Amino acid sequence: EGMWLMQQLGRKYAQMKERGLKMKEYDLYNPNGTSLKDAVVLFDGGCTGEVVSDRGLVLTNHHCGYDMIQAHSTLEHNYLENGFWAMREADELPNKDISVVFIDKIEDVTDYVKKELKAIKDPNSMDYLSPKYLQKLADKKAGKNFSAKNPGLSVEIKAFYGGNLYLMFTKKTYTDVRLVGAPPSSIGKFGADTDNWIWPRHTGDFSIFRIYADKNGNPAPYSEDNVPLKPKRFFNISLGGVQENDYAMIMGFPGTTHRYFTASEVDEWKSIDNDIRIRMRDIRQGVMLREMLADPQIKIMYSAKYAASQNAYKRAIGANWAIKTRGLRQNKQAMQDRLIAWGAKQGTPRYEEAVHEIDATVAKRADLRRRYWMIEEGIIRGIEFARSPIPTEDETKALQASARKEAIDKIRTRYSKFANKDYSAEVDKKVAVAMLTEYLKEIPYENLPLHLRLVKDRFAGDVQAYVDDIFARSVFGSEAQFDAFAAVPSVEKLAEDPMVLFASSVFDEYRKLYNELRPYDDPILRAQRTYIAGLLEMDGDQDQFPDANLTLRFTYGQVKGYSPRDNVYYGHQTTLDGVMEKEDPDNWEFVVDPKLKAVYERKDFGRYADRSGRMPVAFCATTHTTGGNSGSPVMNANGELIGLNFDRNWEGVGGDIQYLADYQRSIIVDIRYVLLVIDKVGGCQRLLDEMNIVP
Amino acid sequence: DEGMWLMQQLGRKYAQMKERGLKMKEYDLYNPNGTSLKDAVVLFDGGCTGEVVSDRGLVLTNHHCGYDMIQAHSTLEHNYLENGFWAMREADELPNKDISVVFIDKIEDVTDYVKKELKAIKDPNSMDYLSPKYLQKLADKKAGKNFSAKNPGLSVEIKAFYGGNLYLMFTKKTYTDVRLVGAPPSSIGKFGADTDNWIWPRHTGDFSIFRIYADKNGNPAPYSEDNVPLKPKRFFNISLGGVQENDYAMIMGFPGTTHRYFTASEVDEWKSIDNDIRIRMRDIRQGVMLREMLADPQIKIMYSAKYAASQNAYKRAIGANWAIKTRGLRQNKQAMQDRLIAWGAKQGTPRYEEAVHEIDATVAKRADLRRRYWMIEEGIIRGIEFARSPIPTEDETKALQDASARKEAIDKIRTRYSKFANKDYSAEVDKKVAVAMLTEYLKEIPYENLPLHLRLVKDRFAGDVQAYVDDIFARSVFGSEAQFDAFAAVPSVEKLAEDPMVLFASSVFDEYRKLYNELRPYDDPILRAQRTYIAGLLEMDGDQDQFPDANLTLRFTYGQVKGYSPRDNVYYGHQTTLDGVMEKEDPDNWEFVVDPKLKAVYERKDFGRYADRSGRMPVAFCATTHTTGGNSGSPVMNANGELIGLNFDRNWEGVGGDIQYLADYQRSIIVDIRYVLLVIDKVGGCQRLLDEMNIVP
Ligand SMILES: CC1(S(=O)(=O)N2CCC=C(F)C2)CC1
Ligand SMILES: CC1(S(=O)(=O)N2CCC=C(F)C2)CC1
Ligand SMILES: [Cl-]
Ligand SMILES: [Cl-]
Ligand SMILES: [Cl-]
Repeated sequence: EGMWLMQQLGRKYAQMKERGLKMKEYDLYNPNGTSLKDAVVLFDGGCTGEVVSDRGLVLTNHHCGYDMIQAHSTLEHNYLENGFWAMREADELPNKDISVVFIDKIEDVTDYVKKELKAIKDPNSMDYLSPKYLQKLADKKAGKNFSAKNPGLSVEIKAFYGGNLYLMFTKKTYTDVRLVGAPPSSIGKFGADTDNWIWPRHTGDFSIFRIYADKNGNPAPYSEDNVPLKPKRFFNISLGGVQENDYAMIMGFPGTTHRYFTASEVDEWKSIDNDIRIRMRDIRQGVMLREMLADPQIKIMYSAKYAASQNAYKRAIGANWAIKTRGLRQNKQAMQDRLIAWGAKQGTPRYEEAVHEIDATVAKRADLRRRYWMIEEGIIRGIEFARSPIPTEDETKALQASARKEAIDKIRTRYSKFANKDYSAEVDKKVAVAMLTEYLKEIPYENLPLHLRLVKDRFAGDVQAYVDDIFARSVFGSEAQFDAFAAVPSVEKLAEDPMVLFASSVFDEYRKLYNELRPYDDPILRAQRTYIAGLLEMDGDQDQFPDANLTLRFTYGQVKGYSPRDNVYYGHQTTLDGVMEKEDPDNWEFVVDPKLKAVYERKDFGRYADRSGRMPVAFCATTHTTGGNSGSPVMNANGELIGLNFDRNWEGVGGDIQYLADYQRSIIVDIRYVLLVIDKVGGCQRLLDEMNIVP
Repeated sequence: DEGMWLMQQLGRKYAQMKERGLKMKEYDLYNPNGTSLKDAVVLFDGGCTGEVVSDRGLVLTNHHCGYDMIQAHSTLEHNYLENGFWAMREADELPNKDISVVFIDKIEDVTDYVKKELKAIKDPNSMDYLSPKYLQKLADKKAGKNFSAKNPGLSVEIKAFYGGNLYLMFTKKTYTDVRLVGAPPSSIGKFGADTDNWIWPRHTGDFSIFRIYADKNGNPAPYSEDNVPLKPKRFFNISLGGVQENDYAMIMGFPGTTHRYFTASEVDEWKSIDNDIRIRMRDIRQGVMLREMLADPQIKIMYSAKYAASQNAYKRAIGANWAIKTRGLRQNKQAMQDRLIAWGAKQGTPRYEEAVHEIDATVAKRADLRRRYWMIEEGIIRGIEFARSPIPTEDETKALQDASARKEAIDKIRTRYSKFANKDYSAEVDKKVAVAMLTEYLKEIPYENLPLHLRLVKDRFAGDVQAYVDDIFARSVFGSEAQFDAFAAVPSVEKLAEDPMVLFASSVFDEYRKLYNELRPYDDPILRAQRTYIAGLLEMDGDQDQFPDANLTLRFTYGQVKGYSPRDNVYYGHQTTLDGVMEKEDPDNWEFVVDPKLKAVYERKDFGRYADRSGRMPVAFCATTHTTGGNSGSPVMNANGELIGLNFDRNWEGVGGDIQYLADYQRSIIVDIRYVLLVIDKVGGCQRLLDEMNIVP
């Protein structure tokens, strides 16, 4: 059920041992010595990775190394669709703007931070959560010249439990991380968008990198003279596999959770955040689908935007299903009622007062938050011409010297980015007409962005006429209209431009709403400090984990399937047979790599097939993961790598508020399938040879 | 494979059924010379199956089986289709016009009789051995002089089995006063609606209740206010013990058609002509309908039923093609014929290999014609609504070219025009469907093979299908109401003879009939060769593990209550529960609305004796029994012959089961009798129905 601090391993070890953990406590996490924790990395600031060899070889997800695979892909060498397999270390490709972070040391600095905070004076100061304040405290504790005296190292203090616990992290950052291997996109992204958040899953979501360092193993930026890093710890790869009920554990960097949400925050998340996103994205996607189906060129241009909009749309449907069916609201209400009853018995009213504060803040910001999500989903992300060019003060105070020509070239560059190869003005007019019709129905005249008042005032409520007029009269309505403006540019024309007035107007309202809503975050945050303090003083930091905050956590559970609906069971493991079942050569998402199809046909599975002779692909577990856990190592009872976490099922997206024991599963790619692809698809024996594989 | 057996075959199957869990005595299930459970099975309304469940002629069948009767008694005041119907006294049970219930009184093997009569051969190619007229003349000869008058209510029928190698005479008792007694609301009776059609897991309460009425002596009689409920020879006991995984289950019913003795060439043809054309043309048709229904809520109202009707056989063809592709249907037919050919060679009898060769040669020879037939049938005859636009008859045309019969001909044409262009017909949607359907048709069928009017696309319109379709509506008398009324005011035969829509409709129907008439002669050689082929198969392996094709006659099937794995890592269990209904609830979707009385029963856990050991309320179960169309409403029996459910469907992974049964995929979808009795009790409040049934603990 939790994403536990490394400090909490001692207090959990007995339960983990009872659940099947066989390895020694300090072999997994040692606060003053080398442990498995030392083989886990924060890959590129978002994902998780793991060192799997004495030469700094790193495994992470395909979707984690995707941008690096794309940056090295050309028409001649398409590594994104064909995969990449460096046959020698010298062929491994460097990547600009990449990093891996090791968590060298972690220390509890709560009493230190709390004593330093006593000098605040203002009781409403948000410095207790300030990265700038906490960094000044971190520097004070580590030393004046710490990073110079210890090169490659850095320190960081973070708040936990709403400001009730502080930890200082000593981090080692490496920035020369080279691409080593990757399967074709047909394996690394088999499900593509259709199987996103879906279990059963048949995706071989992996990519291989290598950490490079100076001659002494110290961090260094890219240099042709850099040598592979020899790390203090790396994972052994297990080929024993997984069985139903086997103990499994994960270490990674989960980003965010909302485990201490009040019932009023769950109602708000449902009725504002989720309902608006679901409603507006359904209108948007519905118009895009009609147009993509009727024009193959519109399908080419809008496919990525349609898919990108569907991602959080699906997430919201999954989250709303949990709120409706799993009693998320009720369990938060039972949590706060229990604390309020305990606080009454103790004579301490501050907990009930803190919950009341959160409820009152949520109730007070309701109309503003609704208006914010309405403009964000409806216009800011719903209508493409909302992001059309807005002339800067420097650009207008240049049009009215040959600085007119420089201003027009800056505006033209922005206009070409807006109206690009994938932009259709006709599709955008249709999307805007349906999105604005819904927006104008939900937001009243007095609350409208100033230009949208023209729908009622100038166009007699004709949204189609208003949108037609924007394009017919705007200098950004067509290339010919822009070139006619660029030939005779007047600031007066730009000041009255219907598209510029629309774009400026909707961005004014969006910022006015954001700035009005920001002050409401602080009272909730301060009240959460008292609320979480109350929950911990009552039931303890034992069965209630601190919210995820992009810091190193461990989670444990078992390899186990689940029943999604009545009379249906999804088992714990997928096989290569499921990939072949899903094959569709006329659907880009489900095309099967010919080399992999041949391996399956010839049953050339080597030492990677299971006891039944079937080739495993992926498995699922009752571990508690969220975003940030992509690429996380999955370990055996002995701490051996059995897979890489790459997703979680949709029935568990509400797991960031309330973990769902009977539905929530981590979707992991089986390490045996990883090695099978490296071996039989990539032919990269050198990678297999440098890993320590156990029978 | 795992058959639909003749009642005659129960004797030689009994030992296997007993070993599979059957506990009842052989003759208690079927006895040719006495009362048996077979006597409680009926052919409900000529298509479905039913079963007598009380000593007062109460009958259970499916909701989709009694649907037309429930609809005929429904008005905007007493809507029985939407709210259900529960007659609180026998006098309140509603009579139904044109309904029937057929009992199978006796069944007799008349093979030697028919085969001896057939020896009086005028031609060895005579198809009389399969002729309903010929076999009826033989049936009447055996039964006697005016049998129907001497034995009222009774009738006799001879049917061919095993391709003409076995004949059975059936003595049938027909009752035509069958009254509606009870029915759940449509929200239960068709819970899945079209979404869950052919789907397992399934949560549908597919049942309806009727009653057989007869004269004072229990003899068949048409509706009369003086008719009294039938006291039957035999009725089923209802079991409340339920079902468990692996339990023995059996069904009796009237499966309609199977193709178990198809050659590999017939499976290839079924796939590449029948199924591929139906899939291709229906996808074009449905695609255009969907775009129009989504853009106009009034077009959704008008085209919803046509869209759903087209999707039905479309989905079935997708499921059938999946089995051909994944379950080795072709290969198993090839292995069947290769094995017979090898055995025939060893015996010195070449007639079996010659018979298979005949079938293959006929299939290869009719390929282009059959492709052209399915192309015009799926593409135009079904695909385009103005293909069924009015065509003036020879006598209608004649009446227009000097009497008061001109106004009679115009009123007949107007009546047909109003039926074509009705409240659900949109000329704009039809022009769009026709433009896409004809574009595909013209791409597949060459100029020399086109219906004569479709040649105008190339000749007169320079290949512009949109212009050709636009011209048909712009110039036709049936293109709009105003165009028709202008014709009706000044009707000339010359105008009708040149009408572009009339010429299109006539032209496509000419080609459709020319193709049908050319293809008909090819059925006979295949049929005659199948007589030799099935004779060989039976002489080689026996009528023991190869059942005769279904032909709308009484059959039994047995298996077990068992689920299956549809795909990797997914298991569908053997039983659905009331929780699955509540999980599927969607108040803003007519298909998944949950009846308020039922939702509260679930909330209250008011399940009585109808819940399982764990306290869960069962809804439906599935079994490895071999069923097909005609088996809707079939009784499902226990090891003891007690009613445990009613068959109402089969899963799509098993639609290829009519050619080859699929042990690991094919399941009969049955509504649990405990859920039937729960709905009668807690939703209908009809205690009198529960009281007249014999329910066992
Ligand atoms: C809309 C759904 S989905 O498309 O299955 N979806 C999958 C991806 C993520 C989710 F959260 C949900 C039925 C719930
Ligand atoms: C995509 C499919 S289907 O075509 O909707 N299916 C529906 C039920 C009847 C069938 F025969 C097939 C599931 C296979
Ligand atoms: Cl290291
Ligand atoms: Cl012979
Ligand atoms: Cl099978």
